[PDB]
Amino acid sequence: LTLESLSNVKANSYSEWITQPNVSRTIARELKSFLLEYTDETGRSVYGARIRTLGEMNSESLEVNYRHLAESKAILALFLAKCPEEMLKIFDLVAMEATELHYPDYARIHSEIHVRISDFPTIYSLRELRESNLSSLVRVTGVVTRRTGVFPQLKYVKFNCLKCGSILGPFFQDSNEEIRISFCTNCKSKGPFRVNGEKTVYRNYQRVTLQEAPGTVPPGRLPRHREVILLADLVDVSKPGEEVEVTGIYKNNYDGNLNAKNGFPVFATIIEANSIKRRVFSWTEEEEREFRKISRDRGIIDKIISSMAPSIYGHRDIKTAVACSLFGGVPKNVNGKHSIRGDINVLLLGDPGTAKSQILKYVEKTAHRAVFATGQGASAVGLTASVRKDPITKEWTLEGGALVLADKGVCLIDEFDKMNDQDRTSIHEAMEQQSISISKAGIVTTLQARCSIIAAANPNGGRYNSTLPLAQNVSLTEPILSRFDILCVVRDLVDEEADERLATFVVDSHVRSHPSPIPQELLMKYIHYARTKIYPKLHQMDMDKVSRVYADLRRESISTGSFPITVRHLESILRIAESFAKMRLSEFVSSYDLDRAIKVVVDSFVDAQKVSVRRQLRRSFAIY
Amino acid sequence: IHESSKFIDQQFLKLQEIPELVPVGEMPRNLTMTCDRYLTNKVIPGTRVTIVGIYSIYNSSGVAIRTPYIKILGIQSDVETS
Amino acid sequence: QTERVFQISFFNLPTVHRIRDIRSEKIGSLLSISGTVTRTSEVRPELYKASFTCDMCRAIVDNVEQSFKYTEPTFCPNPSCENRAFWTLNVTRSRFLDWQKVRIQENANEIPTGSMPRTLDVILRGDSVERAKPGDRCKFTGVEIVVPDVTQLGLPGVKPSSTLDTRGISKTLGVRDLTYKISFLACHVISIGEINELKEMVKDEHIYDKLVRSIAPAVFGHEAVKKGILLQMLGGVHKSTVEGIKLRGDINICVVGDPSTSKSQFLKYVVGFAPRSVYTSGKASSAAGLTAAVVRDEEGGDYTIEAGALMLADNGICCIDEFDKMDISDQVAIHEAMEQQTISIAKAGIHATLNARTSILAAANPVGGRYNRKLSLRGNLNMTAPIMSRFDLFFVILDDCNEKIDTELASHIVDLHMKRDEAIEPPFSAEQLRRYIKYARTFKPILTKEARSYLVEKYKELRKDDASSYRITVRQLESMIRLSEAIARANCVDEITPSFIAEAYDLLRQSIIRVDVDD
Amino acid sequence: PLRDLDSEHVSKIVRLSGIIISTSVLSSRATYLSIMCRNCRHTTSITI
Ligand SMILES: Nc1ncnc2c1ncn2[C@@H]1O[C@H](COP(=O)(O)OP(=O)(O)OP(=O)(O)O)[C@@H](O)[C@H]1O
Ligand SMILES: [Mg+2]
Ligand SMILES: [Zn+2]
Ligand SMILES: [Zn+2]
Ligand SMILES: [Zn+2]
Repeated sequence: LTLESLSNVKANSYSEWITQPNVSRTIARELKSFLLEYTDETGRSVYGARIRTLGEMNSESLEVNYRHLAESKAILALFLAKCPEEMLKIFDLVAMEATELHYPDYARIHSEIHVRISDFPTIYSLRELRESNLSSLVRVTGVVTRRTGVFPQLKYVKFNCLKCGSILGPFFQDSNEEIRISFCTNCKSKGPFRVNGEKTVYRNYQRVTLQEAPGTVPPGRLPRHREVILLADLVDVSKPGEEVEVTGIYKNNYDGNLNAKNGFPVFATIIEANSIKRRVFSWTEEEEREFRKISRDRGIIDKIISSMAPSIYGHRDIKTAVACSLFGGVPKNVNGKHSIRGDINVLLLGDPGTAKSQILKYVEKTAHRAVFATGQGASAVGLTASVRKDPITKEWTLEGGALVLADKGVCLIDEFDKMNDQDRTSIHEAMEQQSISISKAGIVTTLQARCSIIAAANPNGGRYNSTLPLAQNVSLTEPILSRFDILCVVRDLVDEEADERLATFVVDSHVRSHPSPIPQELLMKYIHYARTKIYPKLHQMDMDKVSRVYADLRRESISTGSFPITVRHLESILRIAESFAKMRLSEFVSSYDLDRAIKVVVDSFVDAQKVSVRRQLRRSFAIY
Repeated sequence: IHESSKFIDQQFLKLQEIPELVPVGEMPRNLTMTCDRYLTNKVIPGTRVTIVGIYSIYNSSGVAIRTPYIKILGIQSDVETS
Repeated sequence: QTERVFQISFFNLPTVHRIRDIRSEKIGSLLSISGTVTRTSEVRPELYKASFTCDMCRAIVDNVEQSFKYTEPTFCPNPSCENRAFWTLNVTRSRFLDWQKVRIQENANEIPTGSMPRTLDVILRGDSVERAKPGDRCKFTGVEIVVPDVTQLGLPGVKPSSTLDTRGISKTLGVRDLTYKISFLACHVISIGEINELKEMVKDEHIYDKLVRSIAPAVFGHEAVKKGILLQMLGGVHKSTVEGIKLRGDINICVVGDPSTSKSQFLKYVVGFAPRSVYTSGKASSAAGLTAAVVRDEEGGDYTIEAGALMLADNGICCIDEFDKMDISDQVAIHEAMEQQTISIAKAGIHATLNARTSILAAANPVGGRYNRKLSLRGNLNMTAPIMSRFDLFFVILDDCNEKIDTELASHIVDLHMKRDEAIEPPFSAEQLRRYIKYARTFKPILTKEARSYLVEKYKELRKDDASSYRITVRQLESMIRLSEAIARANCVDEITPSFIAEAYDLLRQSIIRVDVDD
Repeated sequence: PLRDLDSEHVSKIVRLSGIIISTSVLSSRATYLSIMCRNCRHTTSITI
């Protein structure tokens, strides 16, 4: 037949038209012509180059564009819309033959090529679907709410004859109903027959639940949902919580026995998938020499310190601390008998309305391994380890808190002052020993909790009391406070000039939202490379200065009658110097980095003190 | 005739992925393992282990779905809690 | 090429029947009923005319009428085959319809003395599906049908039974139970309960004062609360930034008074006026009745969500009386609805995110019965800090002893009892006021360059005056902007002027009160 | 890793690491069985 001949159907329906041998041969030949005769604007072989990159990675799936097939040959597009199931087998055999025609012996490295249609005009919401859409090609949006594991499905099945012990050859599984045999060719029997698990070849299977995105739902109504089945290379692509675009076929579950089941005869529906798309920190040798180049510009430190929370006004000290705790340091083991941690903890104590949660939000978008938990609220993760039951699989699971789940990363605790006793015990253990212990339901174990803590809290009453020390404004205890390196105090001092700029910035935000800076994308990757390969050094020519600095700050602290100074302050000094040095991708901690570090600790100590002590110290420590 | 027959021991275990390198906000996945004879009572829950085995299936919604499991062939423990 | 299914629809009957008056002598007739809708299911296909294949021979029998059940053919058409029981279904070449199920409840005013509400299941077909939302008052016209009911096996009385007659059969056990319940199948669904006047309203340059004086006419005085309720019914603007940060545009109000004050009449006025509003009380409400609940379908294969107070007030006002008797568990859900506009459900293996874009009207009693003027606002209330921070306006009602006010108040109270409803004479009626509010909500104001610099100085005036019972933060600046867009919607214009900023600032400053100190 | 298991590794040897959370009770399975027929009294054996 010819192409304009096919567009006069001479059968009861499309399905019976497509299955006739003469029309199948025609469409197979015309698909070969489409594969090997396309040309872009310039004329490049759009599918030729795709079929040669098929060879290199050796993939088993091919991408086709509906726009091109509508451009060339329209009856094929109509049949693809109406009866895709029959079309896709024919189209997949054509692709496999064409690939072999350009890569010989690829039928061994892979035995079947899958076609996935990329673009398609009509896009539906889950609530619009009706019974006129059954057995048709559809494209939908939604959000992924649940996910199952990977189960194997039968592809090439071998049977045993339990009288003459023979293995009957490959039989194909259609993904509709289970296949059963009835005749043994060697002994001529219809006896018992069982599937040979060892000689069978299987396929990947997974199921997902799609929900209407909350934003689009018209007022007053509720979101609808549907189920999606993914086969082979599509398993484990979209993790729960993301928005996806699905191209597939709309089908009925042939439930079971329609007998019994008294009541109206209703049926259930599913979607069988063809393509999924979404609607990183790995780097390359192109960007490595750009890293090194930016590292040679004097003053990379102040660029980084102004590339942090790029939408909160002022608060330079907290941004410096954020950078320090977002780069890190070097963990240490002295001959397997002494450990000094590497991460630097940061506490925020501030009055209501100073944008602490905004910085905590930024840290989570900027970091690799960051987790969020709340003290007094509703969060998807707690702080205590436990053994609970899985609602879906009905299994017992071991779950750790955010502290365990955020190993070698950062943990973000919001509303740090409203914890119950259990959460406080967990936090203390994690910060002190850096490992979580559990003895529940026969499980005795210790887990690793090498994590960085950033926390936010509100004083007692609601406002800061400058006439008393830090320990008497907040409900936390000295054991916990002493385990933090840097303490930041945000004070709502009524100053006339500052309000001008604060209100200006805030009003500009609303006005603009009506219906130095390094780019964030490069900073994200620079942070990972630096923390992966940069372990700066401490050559001891520079020991004389710090000995005498510590001596002076110890002699002054006891004289003034305030907090004691212990060696944890010097350890913090060195650990922060490591971070300032690592900022410059450096090779030997400089004295400039040490001097920059000294300010942070001295300022923290001076600013966390009573008014009288603070006036004494702010004059005594003027040189550092 | 039971007094004239001989028997052996069989056990079931569940292995879980390290609770640390898990996707954020998803339940950890586990697998079911079977062992017998001279491999029983060699471990206790809470231990981190290395297992060598065969990946197989058994029959227990969907047109044709099977459940995976591992046949144990070796056990090695990182270090035990004394 | 198949034939098109035709549906007939009757409506406008003489009488409408109550749910508690349906009898069994009207079975299979046409009637119209009323009720309130609570639960809806998703649309699923229904078997209408099926194709079967014979199992002895292979013949095709098409277009078998199902009639509410899964009917099979009772005789092979071939004059030779004698098959009457063995058939198989071709699901590929069968014709389906669209099917949905709706649950209805009796209206509040139609319940007898001392009894609880009744329910009824409504079936929809074809093009009538998806016309009823949860929390609606609808009228249904349809047919009264009966469906099998196996729950009646256990009730007292004689339950009818069926058997086959053995008198007449030549010889040389199939008892079926006749238990049914009354259901309803609908063909028409309707939801129940000019520019000259609107353009006349827009012109009058005392419209704001008339609108204020038209709210809660039965209550005497208290103009500040009347203004606040109007601004809450009108609304602000919803904005989104580049970084995906969402700027909120709903106004939340709390009225504080002791059991003596007339603070519940304001709430009862709003629940009678506004389109989508719900009234709930502190100790007669559970958490599931506020957020949501999940139930399973009898049909099998799916689940359904049932709406709560917060979901039934989406784009509306939720009224809560006795806010101080709320639990921390409920308050953590209310806070989630206030910061986010979502409700999260995770129970029985179901995950779902739902929309709650609602405003909160709340009445709270002082902590110790009476209000202590020597304490701050925080000292007198019993709320969690996160909840208190996100409320825009706090209105405190205090009592004063003045003779002329007492004379006026007593006159008003006695007048209402003597003269029934001929004691109000409000400027506008309810039907008039709804139309104006609907028109006003469709304007989207913007700020002007004078407004920016006026706002900056007003914020610096507030902050310098605060250095009281409630301190000033940036949250107050954002509340100021929201109230400004609310007043601009009240005036029905499209740009904010510095005059409206003055009203917003005055309203906010007046809502604040001074702490009394001894000596 | 435990999440890197697919259809390829079926009837093949893999190496895996993890943590143990469950251990059941020991069950009894036969290795040598001796049987008899309740009607005629024929005897035989089975080896597993
Ligand atoms: N310095 C600032 N710069 C910019 N925006 C700010 C600043 N301080 C506060 N804001 C803004 O004011 C609001 C404060 O809300 P936010 O929850 O972040 O404050 P918070 O101090 O974390 O809250 P609370 O302590 O009361 O729980 C946000 O819109 C925030 O962006
Ligand atoms: Mg906060
Ligand atoms: Zn055989
Ligand atoms: Zn027949
Ligand atoms: Zn025998």
